[PDB]
Amino acid sequence: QLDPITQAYADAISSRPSLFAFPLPEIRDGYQSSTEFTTKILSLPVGPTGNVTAYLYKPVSDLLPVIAYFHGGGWVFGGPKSYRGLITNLIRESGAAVFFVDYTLTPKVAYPVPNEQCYAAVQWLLEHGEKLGVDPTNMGFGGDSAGGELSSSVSLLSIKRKTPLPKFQVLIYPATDLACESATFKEFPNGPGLTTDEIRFAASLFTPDPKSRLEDVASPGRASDEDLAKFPETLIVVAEVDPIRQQGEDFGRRLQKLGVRAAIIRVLGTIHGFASIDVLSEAPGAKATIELIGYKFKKALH
Amino acid sequence: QLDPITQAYADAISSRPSLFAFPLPEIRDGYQSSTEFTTKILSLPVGPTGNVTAYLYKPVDLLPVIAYFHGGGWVFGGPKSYRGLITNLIRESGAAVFFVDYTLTPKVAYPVPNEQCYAAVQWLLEHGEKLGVDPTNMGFGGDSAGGELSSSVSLLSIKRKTPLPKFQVLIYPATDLACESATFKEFPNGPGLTTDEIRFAASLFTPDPKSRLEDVASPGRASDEDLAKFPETLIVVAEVDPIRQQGEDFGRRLQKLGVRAAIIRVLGTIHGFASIDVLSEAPGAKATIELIGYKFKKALH
Ligand SMILES: COCCOCCOCCOc1ccc(C(C)(C)CC(C)(C)C)cc1
Repeated sequence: QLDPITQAYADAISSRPSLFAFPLPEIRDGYQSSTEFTTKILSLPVGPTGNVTAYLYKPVSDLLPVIAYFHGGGWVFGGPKSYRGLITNLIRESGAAVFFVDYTLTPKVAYPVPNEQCYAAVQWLLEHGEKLGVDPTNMGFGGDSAGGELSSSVSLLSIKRKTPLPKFQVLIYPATDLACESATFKEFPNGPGLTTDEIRFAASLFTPDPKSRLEDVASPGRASDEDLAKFPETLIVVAEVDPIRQQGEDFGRRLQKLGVRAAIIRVLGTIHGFASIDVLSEAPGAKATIELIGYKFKKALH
Repeated sequence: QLDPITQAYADAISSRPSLFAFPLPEIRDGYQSSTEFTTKILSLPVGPTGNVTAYLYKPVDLLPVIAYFHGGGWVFGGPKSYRGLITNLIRESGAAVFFVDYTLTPKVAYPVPNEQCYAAVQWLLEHGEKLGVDPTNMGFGGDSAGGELSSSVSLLSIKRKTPLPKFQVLIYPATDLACESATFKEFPNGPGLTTDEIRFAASLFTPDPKSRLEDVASPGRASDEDLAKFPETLIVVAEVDPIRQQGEDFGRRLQKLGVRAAIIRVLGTIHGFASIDVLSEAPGAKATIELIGYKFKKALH
């Protein structure tokens, strides 16, 4: 069922204790190990905590299109280092700038603070982007896993507050419903790459109050028909062997029914994380869909 | 379950009788109704009938070239009905397309279309350079019945030790003409392609069920040793499609045998989405059509 490269990776980490457990490391972001880009480090004096860290990445040589990217890692891990591979791929394929939001990780904060940090950073980009050489009117959203929850959350908050939506949104195996368990939870309870236990752990740090999980801002899969019908055109990519697979597909079908242009693609033989884990990302299906994502940002953002 | 555009297409034709029935339409290929590429009509003195017609399309040193084998149940299709997909492929891939206009059933039957396609490829390999294309940078593409033909030509290349393409794309392919698979039961008349249409096509192409067991007819049933030598392959499949299982199983089989094989399922769409003009503009269809072209572009150099 799994392709050899993905199977080899799964075998190599079956031996590893899960990192989603106490005590948490104090380093939450690190490198996993040809396209060049510039980096501007931004401390934005905005949002619930008074600061949001953002990195603006631009390809080398009028206004560049820009992808606001919200990284995954279960709201506990990740940052510019661990996502360097995906950011590079996005920049190589899309030709766009990447606005990478380095929001505060759990449990230093909890829902809805990372959501509002991401939302506030986007509002800043909208106002000041032109001065950094990007075109805020040509904006994409991207997010993977927990970042997919954040991407769709920020979209929903934009709809609620009547602030600009991106032209195009990509959700990669997104978490869309933190409250309910879906069919694939049962099908792949610890099926490699992501286990039901890791999911519960991440959800307990990000939304310690289970009642929070029912809110549409936490779980955009539970948003109203009226709000979701206003979503930007969206591409959803899911891994086949993945407890969280059902959430993305159901969310996409829901967008389709409501008249949003939404494409949904299932990649066979791969697992959660294939877009950001270097080893997984070189397998045929993963590699193909990663360049599709970048290619589709290139086509949508002009 | 289907996206609005695809659902509307399915509804608009739900009252129409299947075209896979007698009497057959007298036109077997027509426009669904070029300035982006040139067209050269080639009469190749090859194959069991002594002729194979091929169209060489070139976009605006040597061009990469995609040998394309069209679908239509072996009974229908040709350059006219595939004008939209070919146009898309050329735009997105930037490659030339060698479109094999093989003889349709039942004027001929298996294995003549297979052998026509194989022989047209051998001609391209020998003469491509003088046509301004690079035979060492070749792709295979095929949809549905054409996916049977594409994987059949690959299998024949291996058996006969002739050059393989660098990259192969199978779009909702038929890979096994002998067996009914799980999705036959799940979508027996699920729109776009029905189980009756499947058995109808097979009755003209392979009237003798024993032919269907042959690996050349059904590459999904080829030996491990042959399949392990397949070129790098991307398989794209529609979700609501009786034949969905065949493409997915074939890909899993290539993956296990150590061939680099990607398999992608497009949700909310049906058989034929890559060549039917209306279906091809829906989000999922459109994305995967550009994916296909885009990956030919990246693979062919
Ligand atoms: C009159 O002009 C019509 C020609 O265009 C129709 C064909 O193009 C769309 C593809 O439709 C099909 C439908 C069925 C099939 C077959 C029957 C080959 C599927 C199979 C082998 C799984 C039975 C192939 C293509």
